[PDB]
Amino acid sequence: KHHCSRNPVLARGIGKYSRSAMYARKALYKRKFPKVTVTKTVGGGTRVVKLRKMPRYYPTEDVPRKLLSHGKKPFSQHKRKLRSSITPGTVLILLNGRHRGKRVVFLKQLPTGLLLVTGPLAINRIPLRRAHQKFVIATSTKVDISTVKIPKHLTDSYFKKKKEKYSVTQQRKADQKFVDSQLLPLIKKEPQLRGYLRSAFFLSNGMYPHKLVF
Amino acid sequence: SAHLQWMVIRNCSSFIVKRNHQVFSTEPNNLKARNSFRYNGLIHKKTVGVQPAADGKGVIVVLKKRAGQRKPATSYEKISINKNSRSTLSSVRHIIRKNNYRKDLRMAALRRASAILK
Amino acid sequence: IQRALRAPNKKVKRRELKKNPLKNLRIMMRLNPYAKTARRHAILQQLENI
Amino acid sequence: RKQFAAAKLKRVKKILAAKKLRKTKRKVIFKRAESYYKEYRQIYRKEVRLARIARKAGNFYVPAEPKLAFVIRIRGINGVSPKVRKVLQLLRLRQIFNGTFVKLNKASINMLRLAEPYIAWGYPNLKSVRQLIYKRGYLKIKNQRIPMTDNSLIEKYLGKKGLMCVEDLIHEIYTVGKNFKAANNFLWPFKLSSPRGGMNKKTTHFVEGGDAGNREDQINRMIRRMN
Amino acid sequence: RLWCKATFAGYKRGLRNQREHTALLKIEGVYARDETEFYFGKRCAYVYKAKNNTVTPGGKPNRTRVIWGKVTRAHGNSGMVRAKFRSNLPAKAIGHRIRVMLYPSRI
Amino acid sequence: LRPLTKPKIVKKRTKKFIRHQSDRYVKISRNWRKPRGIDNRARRRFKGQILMPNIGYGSNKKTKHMLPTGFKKFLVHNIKELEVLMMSNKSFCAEIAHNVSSKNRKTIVERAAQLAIKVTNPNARL
RNA sequence: CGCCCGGGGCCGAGGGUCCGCGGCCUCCUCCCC
RNA sequence: GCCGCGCCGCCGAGGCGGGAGGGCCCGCGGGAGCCGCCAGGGGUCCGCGGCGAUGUCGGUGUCCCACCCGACCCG
RNA sequence: ACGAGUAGGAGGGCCGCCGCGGUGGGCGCGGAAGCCCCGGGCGAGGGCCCGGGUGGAGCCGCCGCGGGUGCAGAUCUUGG
Ligand SMILES: [Mg+2]
Ligand SMILES: [Mg+2]
Ligand SMILES: [Mg+2]
Ligand SMILES: [Mg+2]
Ligand SMILES: [Mg+2]
Ligand SMILES: [Mg+2]
Ligand SMILES: [Mg+2]
Repeated sequence: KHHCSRNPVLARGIGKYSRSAMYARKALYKRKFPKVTVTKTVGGGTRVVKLRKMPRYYPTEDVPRKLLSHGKKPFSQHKRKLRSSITPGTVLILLNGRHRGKRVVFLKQLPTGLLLVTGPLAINRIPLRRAHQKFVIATSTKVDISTVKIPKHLTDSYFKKKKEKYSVTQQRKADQKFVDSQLLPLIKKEPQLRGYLRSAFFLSNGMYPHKLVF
Repeated sequence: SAHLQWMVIRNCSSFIVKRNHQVFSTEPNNLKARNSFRYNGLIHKKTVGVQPAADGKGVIVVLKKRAGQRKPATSYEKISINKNSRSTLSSVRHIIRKNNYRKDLRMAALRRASAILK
Repeated sequence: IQRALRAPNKKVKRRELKKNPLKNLRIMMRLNPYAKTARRHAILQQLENI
Repeated sequence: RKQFAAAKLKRVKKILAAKKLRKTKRKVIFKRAESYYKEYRQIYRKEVRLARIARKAGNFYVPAEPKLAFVIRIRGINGVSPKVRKVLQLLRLRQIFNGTFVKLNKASINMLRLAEPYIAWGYPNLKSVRQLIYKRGYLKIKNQRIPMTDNSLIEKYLGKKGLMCVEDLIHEIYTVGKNFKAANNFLWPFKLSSPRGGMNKKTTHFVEGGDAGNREDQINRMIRRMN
Repeated sequence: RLWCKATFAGYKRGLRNQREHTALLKIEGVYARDETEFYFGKRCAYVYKAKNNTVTPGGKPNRTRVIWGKVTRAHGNSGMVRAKFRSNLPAKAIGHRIRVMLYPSRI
Repeated sequence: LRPLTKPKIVKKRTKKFIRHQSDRYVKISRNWRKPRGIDNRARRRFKGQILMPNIGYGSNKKTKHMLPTGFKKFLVHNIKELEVLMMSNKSFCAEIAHNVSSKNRKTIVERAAQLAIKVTNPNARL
């Protein structure tokens, strides 16, 4: 099989080993140094047809080709970041949406960077749904959900809007009770956390976010 | 003497239409309707003219004969092509590319023939 | 006349962005080949001094 | 068929003659850069040894007076004396906040004396020279301000003097060489920004709390805030 | 309430010149420059009411309108901040309320 | 009918350059006249006065003369002046002249619809 | 840039390679499955 | 003050030749070769949400008005 | 790379006006010129195009050509 990169990343864009150190690590001294058409048969003989025939229409004008760039990867291939305060089990605070000011429990970061967020539903009526980390305030309260098993099918396509009235399907309810049945026993170990997740967050007189510790 | 005839018809022609900062030519053998040296349809010994057919369907590829220079009655050879869109373009492409007849106006005549068929 | 002409310079060169070599690594090592070696010896020496 | 394969390898040998030619020039400027990397350190450690020698014997080791100077024009173009306005053109300082290196001699210091209220010069170190040529460094090819992106521009117009890469240009400006005149004149005047953090007083001399005049080693602080 | 109280203290100006494309906000709790760092990048909103009804995202149309902005940098040493809005703030908003949202969050 | 490309047109100034003291007098038309007075404030470009149209306000050459729809205006008077826009119809729209009758405007509109040429005044008189 | 990491603001003008690496071109071992 | 020798001091200003080993290094030994990566000749997404004909959407620069700032009448 | 400007000089104008030779198989009672417009626009500007209304018979683009060719001033002239 293809061996891994024998040059560890010392720094960004810098390899740990030189050209001569990698030559010894790889032992390079042991090394040394169409069909654009298809044929078909018919009932006057055989006809050779051409794949991708010439266009039947040409526009009056055409846009020139763009220049070649680099580093402009699509969104699916982008690097995903996550704040160090957002660890699996932290109680987040939603800022936008209908559930704004409500407190949720962070479970896992999805491949597209969005955070899998749960209420749970049995506490503050917030099901398993995505949530952006930019629109979320992470508190300093963490619950140990290392034993919580999240099913693999909870991907971004699972929470992608199906695009005439929305209705929660039986799969969403089953995946809700599968995760809630594991969070409720460990939430009860932390006293006064059942009502803390029920409560909503809001700024009162004299409370300034630049000096409030979350 | 195309370049000699160009300097006369460069800015003085009954076909030149100068307005809205644009210059268009109304000569019959112009493919882009553009008043330029290359696309001017009366200046060169080899001109390509893609006109609509006399009826509502088909195009007319007008070529300028080699010996038909100072005799306008027998100077242009018209080619009526009434086929499907893909085959009509293949005919115009072969008239220009295979004959080495104004290869610079090859795609200019294909885009004009495509607009006439609409 | 064609025998007397030069090669037609059909290559169009445009203005370059001039990325900062002090901040961009690949630009620095394009002007200074030893810059990658000095950067590597400086990081490894810092880890050795720690 | 035989002519095609023959004319094909002639194109391949043309490309092979270029890639090998690049690796040779890159290997040369690699060894020049590592030699400068070692020379820049030795020059400093030599003076430390000689200074420790004199202090050990109770004597004094007077270092050599600086040969290089970076001159920044601080005043504008309104109301300038004709003699002062002529010297500022000979230093290529035709606008406010621009810098050019000057090879210090008696014919140059007296020119810097005739324009002290309009300039703020000193003795730049190696970091100051490298940052100016890397970030603010531009080239004068045909009186055209060309940015320094590749070593081909330097080797084309300074190759006959032994300057092939940017490190050769920095080594010629910092350590004044035999080709400092052509190397410095090949660099476009550094269009510097306003001093981040503000000045002290632009109309007075640096000794009396201002900014004009000659700040011997304090010009580096001014470069960090303007570069 | 999910936004911080701020006051439109005026535009970025000198003494005889005014740059209306930049606004000076005064946050109710920020009275020092070392405290403005938390608000760098927060969404700003000038919510007001008009006569004609306008469409509301995620709701029914009403008279409420808004001009969105964002805190860009600090201003001075007394906790003032600068904000740039998609449309320059109208001069009638001087001394009125500006909602400083808690997003984009960095906590 | 959509143009070939509809870029974001940037206009450095939308207001009109009014003539100095064009409001205080009905005899002074709004058409711009460069003030040449020896003590004129606008000529000496004092702060707070009317601005002087100079080069620098010129729009981008790529988006100059482009209508808000993306096309460029071109005045036509008959069928022949319309058929020259057959090609490059993705970059120029037709505009029927004002002095042509409603009898001939119907023919120019029905012919431009066949040639996929956009008319800025398709239903003018009818 | 002396070495590394991070944050905020502003914008993407143009539109027919150079410079760094890594895997394989050599056989295996361990971790992960 | 020069010149010669000797002693001594000089992070390693240092250079040469060799010797006991220990171990840190090399644009030495890797390129007319295929594949990818990218701090590499100026931006892209092969990411996404809300709103929908009788009251809403965009424009309405040049119709009125309001406020902050600037602003004295031309020749 | 550069960009101030009176007096002044020079160039460009697909700025505008009147008339002429050409030219557009131009335009027009199915409505020309003029005039009005909280109509749509374009140009950095001179200006221009389009729409509506009014009007009732001529009018315009392009290449050249000829000027009695562009007004806020002159205690300007005439009229209101
Ligand atoms: Mg002065
Ligand atoms: Mg003074
Ligand atoms: Mg305008
Ligand atoms: Mg005066
Ligand atoms: Mg006359
Ligand atoms: Mg007169
Ligand atoms: Mg008058």
